[PDB]
Amino acid sequence: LILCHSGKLEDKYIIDEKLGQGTYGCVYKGIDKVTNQLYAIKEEKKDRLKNINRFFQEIEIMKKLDHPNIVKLYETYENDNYIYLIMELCSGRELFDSIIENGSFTEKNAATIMKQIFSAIFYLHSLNIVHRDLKPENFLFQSENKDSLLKIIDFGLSKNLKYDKKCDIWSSGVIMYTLLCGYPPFYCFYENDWGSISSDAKNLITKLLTYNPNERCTIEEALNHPWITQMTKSHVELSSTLLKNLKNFKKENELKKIALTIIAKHLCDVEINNLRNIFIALDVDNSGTLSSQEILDGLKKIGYQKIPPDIHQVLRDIDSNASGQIHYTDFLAATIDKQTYLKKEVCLIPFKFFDIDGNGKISVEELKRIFGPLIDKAIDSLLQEVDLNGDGEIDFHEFMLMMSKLEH
Ligand SMILES: [Ca+2]
Ligand SMILES: [Ca+2]
Ligand SMILES: [Ca+2]
Repeated sequence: LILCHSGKLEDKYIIDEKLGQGTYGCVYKGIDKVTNQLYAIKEEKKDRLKNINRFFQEIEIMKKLDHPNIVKLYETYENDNYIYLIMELCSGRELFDSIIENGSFTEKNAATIMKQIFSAIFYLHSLNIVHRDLKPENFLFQSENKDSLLKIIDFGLSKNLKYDKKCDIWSSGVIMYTLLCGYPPFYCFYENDWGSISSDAKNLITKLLTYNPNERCTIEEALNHPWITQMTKSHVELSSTLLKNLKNFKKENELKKIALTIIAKHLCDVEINNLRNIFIALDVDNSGTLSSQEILDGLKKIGYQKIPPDIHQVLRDIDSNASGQIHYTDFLAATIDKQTYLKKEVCLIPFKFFDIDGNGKISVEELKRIFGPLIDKAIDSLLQEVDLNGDGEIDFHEFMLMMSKLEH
């Protein structure tokens, strides 16, 4: 769902502010002229080929990622001198900012952070991706709120395909050590600030910072370490419409399904952070994806005894999909409620994405790009149901009606 454009960036976005300076170019705050959504825009100067090759390597990696702790990539632009990434806008709050102010984290609060970092590494490694550059500067809190999740915001040195995995593990140990005592390691040495920190924490740090890569613990081992399990131990409460929406998602038309996915991608950390929190609570192996078993066990834990046949059908649909699991954004798309999304300002977001040339109408050529043969069948069915004009295209009024109709 991540398209590349060749037009002028500034035709779609207002550049509202410069946010900072990266190694390969600046980052700006951008505002979509039509939807008024805010993004971070990462500018990468195509000055040298070694760098240019990194830029596209990063783009190909980021297209694969969908995780609560990983920054979203929405689209890209490219001209002669630059490549631009249109990305999720986070806060400017760095991981160690509170240490500058208040000192070292408590172990409970440090564990909350480490669980998120470990989960992201696990997710990446499970995709056969190594980050290779997990320095503290590559993280940002998604918002200024104290409840904010942490996000990895840069994948410039990441590689799709180990000694590399062990380096990611090592990097996480450096961060953990710093969170707990307020200074970096080697500038495992437990001294005046460590006299009060738990033996569980020391043991984990010891496993993460093992000098010989081959004796270093795996990401699975870190996640299952007593320090993580004990300190972050907490019960899950479904929303009132969650299961209804979940079982209904599959029967929606293909355009509405994509629209909900785009909407979910924009609201995940605010309007629907309830659903995000439910996803995370259900994902007990912290893999960033849900198996049918996680959902079943989760429901049983909640109090459901005899699972209704229509929920069993959802479970089987998950088992039998592309992989046997449901991704983070797909779960959000399937659970989000019309009370949240059925608003012109929200629905305009996916409409503007579909309406590539900004015509005000979605054409067949645009749908052909959107739907990745029998794809022509789907487009035909779509237009038969949605094009109440007969003009062969979908305008915003027709789109809003499609989003609001109850009949499958
Ligand atoms: Ca999982
Ligand atoms: Ca158009
Ligand atoms: Ca029409």
